[PDB]
Amino acid sequence: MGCWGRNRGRLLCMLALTFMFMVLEVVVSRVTSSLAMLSDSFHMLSNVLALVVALVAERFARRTHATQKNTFGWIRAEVMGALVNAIFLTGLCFAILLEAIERFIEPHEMQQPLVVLGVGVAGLLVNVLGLCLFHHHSGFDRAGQLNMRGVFLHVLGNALGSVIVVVNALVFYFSWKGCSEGDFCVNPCFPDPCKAFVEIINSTHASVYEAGPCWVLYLDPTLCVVMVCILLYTTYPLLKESALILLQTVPKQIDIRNLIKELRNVEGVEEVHELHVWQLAGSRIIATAHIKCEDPTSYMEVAKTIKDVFHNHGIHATTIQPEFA
Amino acid sequence: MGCWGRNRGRLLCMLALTFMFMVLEVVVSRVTSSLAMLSDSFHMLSNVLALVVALVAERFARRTHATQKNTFGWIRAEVMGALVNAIFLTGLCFAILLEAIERFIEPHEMQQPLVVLGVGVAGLLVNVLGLCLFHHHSGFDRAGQLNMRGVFLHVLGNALGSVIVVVNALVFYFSWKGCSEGDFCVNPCFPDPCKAFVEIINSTHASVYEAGPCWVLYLDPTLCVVMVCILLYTTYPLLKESALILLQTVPKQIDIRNLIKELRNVEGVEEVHELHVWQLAGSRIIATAHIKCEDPTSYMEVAKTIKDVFHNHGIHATTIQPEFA
Repeated sequence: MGCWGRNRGRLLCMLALTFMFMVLEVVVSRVTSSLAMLSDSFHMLSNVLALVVALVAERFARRTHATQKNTFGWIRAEVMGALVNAIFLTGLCFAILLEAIERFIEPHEMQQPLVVLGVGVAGLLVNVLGLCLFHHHSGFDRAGQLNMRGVFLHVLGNALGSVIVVVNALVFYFSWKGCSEGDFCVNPCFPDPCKAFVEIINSTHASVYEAGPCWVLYLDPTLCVVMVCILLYTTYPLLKESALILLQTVPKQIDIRNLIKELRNVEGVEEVHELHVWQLAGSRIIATAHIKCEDPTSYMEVAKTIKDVFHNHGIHATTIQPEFA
Repeated sequence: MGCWGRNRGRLLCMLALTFMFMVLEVVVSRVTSSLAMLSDSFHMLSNVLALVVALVAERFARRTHATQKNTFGWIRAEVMGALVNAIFLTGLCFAILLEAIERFIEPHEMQQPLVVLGVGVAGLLVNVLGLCLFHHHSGFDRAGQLNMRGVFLHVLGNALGSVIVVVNALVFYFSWKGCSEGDFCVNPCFPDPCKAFVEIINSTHASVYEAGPCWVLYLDPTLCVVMVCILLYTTYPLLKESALILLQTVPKQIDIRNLIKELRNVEGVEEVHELHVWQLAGSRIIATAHIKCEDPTSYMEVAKTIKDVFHNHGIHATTIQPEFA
């Protein structure tokens, strides 16, 4: 109903900020005519696409009635709306790690500090508005909470790509001697493109710049490996929980060796075969079994006891087949 | 057992070719000392990662016995081994479309034809060895066939990234005048980095090269949009089939309105509620229901008729609950 809301507008104000800050990063990158922020104004186009996947899936997870197309309802839509955002992220912390290994073998000089720093700090205070509207991880059942942990990592992934930038734009502005047009800046780090044009005149004398320090150029790719080893540690408890539900694994709360034992202790029941337990979404566990009873008349209270021994483990969707003989 | 095999070695010879052709694209890109094939020898590192996902999933889909961790077996492992390869591909036909829109706003000249062409044609005859070992789409139930349609598109995705290269390396070698060191090549397409160094002497006379044609530089990014609109048409029938199984949709073969009608026509059965049908993997469909019968003694032949009316739609995993009264 607002920002302080109900999982619908709170994903929707944030698409109304990423879409406007991507405008503010294109307008600045045409007025100053620098074409190196067009490679960072497409950095927040992988954060508009990853807020539509969590917004389409939230529109379908409200149809829990028995459709003719799905007999359970679309309540497992928001379990794999969080499997997609944790595979679209792991295939994005792989394109960072390959782009930040090309900068090792040939470096790249940032040209305009105090304009990059005028957008890095001005973008760090948008992605520390995502990380504060996502309470239960904003320090002031698990069906939709599992979805908005997929778009918590697409905001933690971009409030760490605006601390690499701000710690980079300060090192260049406070320590880099640079190379203006002429007067002995040889760049003995970087391969100089104007190589066959400095041979005309050894100009005046020893006017040594030598581009200042050399270790500075390898600081934007050293930090894009410490950023990658943090997201591939934080996204692994999401890629395990919401992808063992879809494989229909027995939930962690439930042990099989104390259900098949307790079904055989009920009087009248001889044995139990073909027992299945899976988890639909969150705390809705569904269980079925076969039972070979003996008396075809007393199957009115013996079903009440078997319904109870599933009731004392928290599972309610029961179905049993009395194979009479 | 060999290449002509059993889904195990046939995925495994191809990882023993992509790993060796990535060696042949690094050795050439250090002897000629060109650092522009290191950006294409990491093009086949998204085709070693996408042949391990289909090889880990194939090792787990052979455990169809009832584990204590999964009561159904790991037979749905190779249904989402093909959901990952069709989301790792769609998040890779998105990084192409953003890298081939930076080349529109500033072009980029290829430097060495007849070495790129010596690797493009030499890599087109590796990815038309993937597209011929993948019969049922190599023109000379659906459980594992759904997996090796995920790594058919990671080979069709790289036998179309070696026809862009070979149609590009022929246009430069047959039509590009180039710009050698000196003698009036102004590049009136490309922003010339040696701009303040040509002002020394208007050298001899009108010796016009002007870098030859201008439309040639926009031919490697025109074709990486016709390549993207083909993979996002071919991968959509895979991303729909193997992601409506995991949401437990009623299969396309089965209509609900001719099962709940036919259960009520069986004598003795009064009505039917709580009917569920989903698909485990391939042609294994599982169905459960509740039935309010009337006679607690005649539940020995009425179950045989209800087992038949599910048998005449191809589904066999049945479980029914007679709610006697």
